[PDB]
Amino acid sequence: LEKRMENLNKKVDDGFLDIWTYNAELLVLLENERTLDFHDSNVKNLYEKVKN
Amino acid sequence: SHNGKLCRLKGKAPLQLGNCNIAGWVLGNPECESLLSNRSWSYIAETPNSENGTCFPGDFADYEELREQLSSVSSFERFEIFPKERSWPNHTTRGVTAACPHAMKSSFYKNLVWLTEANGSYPNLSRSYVNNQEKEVLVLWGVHHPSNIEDQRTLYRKDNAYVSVVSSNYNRRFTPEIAKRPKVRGQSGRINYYWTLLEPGDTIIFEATGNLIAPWYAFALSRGPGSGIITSNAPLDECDTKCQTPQGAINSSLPFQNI
Amino acid sequence: RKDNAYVSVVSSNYNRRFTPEIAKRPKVRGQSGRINYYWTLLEPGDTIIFEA
Ligand SMILES: *[C@@H]1O[C@H](CO)[C@@H](O[C@@H]2O[C@H](CO)[C@@H](O[C@@H]3O[C@H](CO[C@H]4O[C@H](CO[C@H]5O[C@H](CO)[C@@H](O)[C@H](O)[C@@H]5O)[C@@H](O)[C@H](O)[C@@H]4O)[C@@H](O)[C@H](O[C@H]4O[C@H](CO)[C@@H](O)[C@H](O)[C@@H]4O)[C@@H]3O)[C@H](O)[C@H]2NC(C)=O)[C@H](O)[C@H]1NC(C)=O
Ligand SMILES: *[C@@H]1O[C@H](CO)[C@@H](O[C@@H]2O[C@H](CO)[C@@H](O)[C@H](O)[C@H]2NC(C)=O)[C@H](O)[C@H]1NC(C)=O
Ligand SMILES: *[C@@H]1O[C@H](CO)[C@@H](O)[C@H](O)[C@H]1NC(C)=O
Repeated sequence: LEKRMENLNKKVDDGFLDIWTYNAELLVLLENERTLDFHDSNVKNLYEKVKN
Repeated sequence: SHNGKLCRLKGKAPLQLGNCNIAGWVLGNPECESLLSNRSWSYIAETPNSENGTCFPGDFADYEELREQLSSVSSFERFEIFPKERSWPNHTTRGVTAACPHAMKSSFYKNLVWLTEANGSYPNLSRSYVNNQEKEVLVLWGVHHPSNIEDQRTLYRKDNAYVSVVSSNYNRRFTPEIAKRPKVRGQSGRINYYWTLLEPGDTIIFEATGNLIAPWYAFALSRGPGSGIITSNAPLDECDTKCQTPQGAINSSLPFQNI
Repeated sequence: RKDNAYVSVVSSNYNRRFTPEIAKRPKVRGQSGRINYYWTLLEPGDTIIFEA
């Protein structure tokens, strides 16, 4: 006789974990792109330093 | 953008309550007589303000838990748990009230039986039902709380009566409480409605010496993966969408909505 | 040895009256009778009173 509580606790536990899963995955892919562009900029600024 | 109209889901018509509540559907309200047939649905469509619920006044115990249990129910089989003629040889089952008028005459619930006296005596009651439907069975009853001791002695022939309803997972004893009450729908008495969900292979036992509104028809409930209760004022037409809101239906593959 | 019995369990934060309910019941583990189990958590320096 506490099904509204069981569904609410299930909603909280399956909403927080989905939000933090999305946050971790989104942070991983965004800083993967930032790393892959950061390395290209470090090679290009080295080439520009030797050119200058 | 939506249709603006209520739709069937995947070729399955919704259970439209119309003027009914969840309570008036399960109790078998005489205005809610179209819903009392063996059927399946995709969702339950209900009006935001519907008045045909419990016609006799009283407290529906754990109504919102019954709504949460019935949100995941896809179909029922309405079967006579206790027959009105066979199971009651020593009580007068022909009990109607003025709180539930059906075509301008007095009637009572189509799922419940108001037991009264027979030949000036109310005998002891012990009726057992064993679940052989292999599903969850919604058992529904009521306990009558009169307004004065004169109506209690008139109806049930004793001052002190009780109702005992014991399952394996249910154990509750009920005591009528005679008191002076405000009139709701012309009645100063109350029928308090209770419910339990029988397990497959479980036994319900109904014991009473008075004030029992016994079960007549029970609901053998079938669960489903996708179902719910939608509160909408939208009219239902012929429609075969896959997404359904209260405000209409959606036919697109777009990932988001703001309806 | 009596028709009407009671159990009264009173603490500072607990107050409940228990009445036995004799009824015809389904048999679970070979018994038609029930023992209803209750519990409470005493505070430090608190008094529990059992009356029956
Ligand atoms: C303050 O409140 C308290 C409680 O809240 C009040 O206490 C109550 O007072 C009333 C009124 O006096 C009492 O009712 C009486 O009960 C008597 C004993 O009952 C026994 O006999 C019954 C006989 O049954 C038959 O008669 C009744 C009508 O009386 C019919 O309904 C029935 O169908 C039968 O035909 C048994 O049924 C019962 O089980 C008991 O064994 C009655 O004898 C008494 O009847 C007298 O009065 C009638 C008119 O009302 C008259 O017709 C009769 O002939 C007879 O003279 C009456 O019903 C409550 O019992 C009592 N309750 C408690 C718990 O004590 C209190 O009065 C109130 N005080 C004030 C100042 O308001
Ligand atoms: C609605 O469903 C119930 C099932 O619970 C039907 O009751 C069965 O009816 C058949 C006869 O067609 C009997 O053989 C079964 O024993 C009944 N089962 C019970 C009472 O549990 C009921 O007839 C259906 N009503 C309809 C189709 O109008
Ligand atoms: C159903 O609702 C209508 C309108 O609110 C009302 O007039 C009627 O008495 C109701 N019927 C029952 C049985 O409650």
